[PDB]
Amino acid sequence: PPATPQEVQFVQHMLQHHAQALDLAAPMLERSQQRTVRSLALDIQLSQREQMRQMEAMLGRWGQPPGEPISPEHARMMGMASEAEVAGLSTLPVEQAERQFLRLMIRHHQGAVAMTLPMLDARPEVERLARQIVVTQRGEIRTMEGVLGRL
Ligand SMILES: [Cl-]
Repeated sequence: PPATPQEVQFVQHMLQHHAQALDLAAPMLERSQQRTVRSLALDIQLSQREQMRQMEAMLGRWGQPPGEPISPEHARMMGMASEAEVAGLSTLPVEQAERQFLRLMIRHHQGAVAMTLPMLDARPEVERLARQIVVTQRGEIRTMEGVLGRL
């Protein structure tokens, strides 16, 4: 049976949501001199990309396009960083940019969890993906909260 419109939209939106994690990590790898922050940024890039590859494959199998872009207001509700917030990671003094990176990525991951919980009650591969997203996001949030506390 084909993926439902809700399942298709969920994957389309999550693929774009995950992509932003890469935009947030890039300035840390460019600017931070903290091995702690750099290590964490790399790890999040790798975990988000693994899930993006799964989402891309799903959309390909379903013969569904990528979503239309998310609107700024709706991106904000999803916990995504605004245009300005992402730019701050490149323009703010580095120590402030590191803290902002963690705050933005935490809020980002909280939005991902909140988008995903309703999908736990779905087509098996979507349920599996949803569970993986929630587990991974929650692990990374806990690490980021620890790092933010130690900075
Ligand atoms: Cl990749």
